Order: sequence, then C-alpha cells, then structure tokens
Amino acid sequence: RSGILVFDVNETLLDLTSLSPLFERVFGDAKVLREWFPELILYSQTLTLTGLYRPFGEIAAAVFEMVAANHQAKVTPDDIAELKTRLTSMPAYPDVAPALTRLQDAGFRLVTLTNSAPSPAPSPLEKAGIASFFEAHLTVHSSQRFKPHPSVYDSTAETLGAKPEELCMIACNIWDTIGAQARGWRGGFVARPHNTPLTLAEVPQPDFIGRDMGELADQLIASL
Amino acid sequence: RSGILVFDVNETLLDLTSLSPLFERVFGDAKVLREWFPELILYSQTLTLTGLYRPFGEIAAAVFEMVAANHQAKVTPDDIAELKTRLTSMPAYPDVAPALTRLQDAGFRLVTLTNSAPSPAPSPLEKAGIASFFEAHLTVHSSQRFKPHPSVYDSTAETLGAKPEELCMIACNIWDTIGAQARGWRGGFVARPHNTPLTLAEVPQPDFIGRDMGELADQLIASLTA
Repeated sequence: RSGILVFDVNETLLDLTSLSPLFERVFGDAKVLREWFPELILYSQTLTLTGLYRPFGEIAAAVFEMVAANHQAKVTPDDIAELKTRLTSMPAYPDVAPALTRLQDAGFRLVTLTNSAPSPAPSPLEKAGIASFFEAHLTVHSSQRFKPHPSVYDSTAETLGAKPEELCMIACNIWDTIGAQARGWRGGFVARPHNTPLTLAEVPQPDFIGRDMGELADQLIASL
Repeated sequence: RSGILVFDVNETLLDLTSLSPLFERVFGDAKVLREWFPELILYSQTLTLTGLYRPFGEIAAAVFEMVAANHQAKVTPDDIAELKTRLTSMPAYPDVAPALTRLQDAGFRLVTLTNSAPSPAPSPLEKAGIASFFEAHLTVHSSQRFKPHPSVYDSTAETLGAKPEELCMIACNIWDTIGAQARGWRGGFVARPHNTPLTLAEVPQPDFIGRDMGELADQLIASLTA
C-alpha cells in the first residue's frame, strides 16, 4: 500500500497508567490521573482557541499544580521533576511493536503526531524502543496550536505530501480522530484502558475500531 | 459606576456538586463528577475547534455515557434523564443573592453567559430564584461555538453595545476568564470548591480574585469605580 498511518503517541502508543504511582502518592488516590489528564487536554485546547501557545509539558506541570491545590495536596519541585520524568518516559503497550511490524509488512507507511514538543534525544519513543518503526515524528510545535485544531492535521498532510484520503489518524482519544476526520482523513480508534469512544449525533465515528493495536492493524490490513 | 458584569452560570452561580448523588449511584463514587466535567468541557472545545456543534446538554449525556463505559458502569435511559434533570435544576450557592444585591446596589449591570442552550421556562436560574437580578441571559447557542472561542465574547460585547473595557467576565474556571481577557475584558475569578486558578507563564491572571462571591464583590466594588 501507500496508505499512511499517523499515530498519536501519548496514551495511544505509550502507557499513561504508568503515571499512577505519582498520583497515588501525592493524592492518596491513583484515580486522580483521570481528572488531571482531561484538565490538561482542556487547557491545551483553551490556549489554542484563545491564540496562545505554551509547550504541552509546561501545561502538564501547571495543571498538575492546579489539581493539587483542588485536592489540597502539597507539591515540591521534586514532584514536578518526577512528573517530567514519568511523562517523557511512558513505556509502550506490549501490543504495539507486534502490530506496527504487521502494518509495516502489509505496506503501510508509519508516522507519529503528538501534542508534546520536540525534545533532545532520546525521545519518549526512543526510550520505549519503538521509534525506528516510523519514518517521521511530527509535533504540534511547528503549528503553535494543539490538536484538534485543523492546522495540525493540514500541515501534517502538507509535510508528508499526502492527500487526506491517503491518511488515517490512529488514537485512543475520539477528540483526536474527529479532528483528523474533519480534515477528510480516515480515523482509526484503539480502545486503550479508560478509553471508549464518544458517540454523539452528527459527530463522525471511527472508520476503524480495534480493542487493541493488533485488532486495529487487522482491520486496517483487511481493508485491502 | 458603569461596568457590565457577565456571569458564567454552571458551577459559578449554580452548585455543580448537587450532581454528586448521581455519580455515587452510577459509579459507586461521587468524585467521578470531577472526571466527567473536564471531559465535557474538553469535548465542547473539540467540537468548536473542528467546526461541529451540538447543544451542551447533549454533549453532557454523551460524555456521561462514555465515562460510564470507561469505568464499565451500567447506564440506563433513566440515568441520562436524571442527569438532564439535575443539570437543569442546580441550586444557587447561598453567597450569590447577597453578592448580587450588593453589586446591583453598587450600580453594576448584571448579565449571564452560558455554554448551555436556552431552555423552556423556567430556566435553571429562574428555578434557583436568582434570575431576576440580571438584565439579560445570553448563551453560545446561536453562535454554535463554545467558550472560550473569541466570537463568544465578541458577540456578547456587540449584543450589549459595549466595549471590552466596560466588560468583566466572572467565573470559577480560568479557561472562561482567559477567553474574555484575550478579547479585552477584565476577569474575575471566584474560588468555588475544587476550583483554583491556573498559573502558567505568559497567560494573563484574573484582574480580581475572591475566595467566595462576597469577597469578589468586595474587590469589584473597591476597584471598578468607572
């Protein structure tokens, strides 16, 4: 094929639940990860909507502090540092490398697209040892705007010299697939833990759904 | 004194925690309220960024269903109907009437602005008994764009025949005040339970801060002598 598969990185390829211990400690509750994370995404989109841009990781820390205050929990620079560490070192889901291998075998081109800013080597994907599967690693930094702003997807298409019809966005977040599908890409949804698809009228559903990355890869291959 | 005060409604004026019982029953934990809510706001901004629109209460139900599926919690049309009922019957925080009386008597003009689409009478503010304090009740619904999209604040200014410096946005959410200040308004943050200011480099802070509506009203009366 000459189909290009564009993968969200955080949570989709890399395990966000790896952050639990940091929450269980600071909050007495690991479940607070699932309050901090939507608050982080919310503020990334708020900045984009209002014409402002800070790097994703700076927002992550700010929102961590805010959530801390909301639960009346203490936070030291050491905590922020640990957040930085865990966030930039999430391990890859074990179902990932097998699935990427099969897609690479069936002819797909593989690329990443993330809200996180470029970092010095090694990147989170390099640390997880799945970086080399991909021909390119794109970020919202060149766009100065977070997903699902249309310009993130449009400039990606531009960079890869592809037509929306050649592209499929892969994510465990329906908000990320919606952003791509509104630009005419296909959407592929992978059901990570604590991630099911939102279903709302007039909102396009994923072209492909998989309960894990292997099952999604099958569907993508099956589509001949 | 000729400032127009524009009040966010859900959570700011009306108590969101009144929904707690529903989250306790469906999930076995009331704190899941604090996961569902930012998911709801997230999706509203996602729809606006992608040029889609559905009414806020519809997104609220879809996100409730999703958050249920995430916890593997069973949900019936009964639960959804109750969410709708609760979302449109939130009571006013006890500090609201005194503050609104004080602000009106200080000569401020009072307006509400909400993500929520217009409802048949009686509205949540009417039911709560505080609706009459306000000159006007505006919503994003005609614009089909949610907060904090710039057109939400700009069209509010136009509809009111007002200039940015005449307007102050009042909210317990920094994302709501950020949108307004970006458009030239002032911002007033009131610290409702489980709400504190986001402090992030290169992002404007609120002009006024109160740990409750009384203390906010103190600051607004003290300062906005214009």
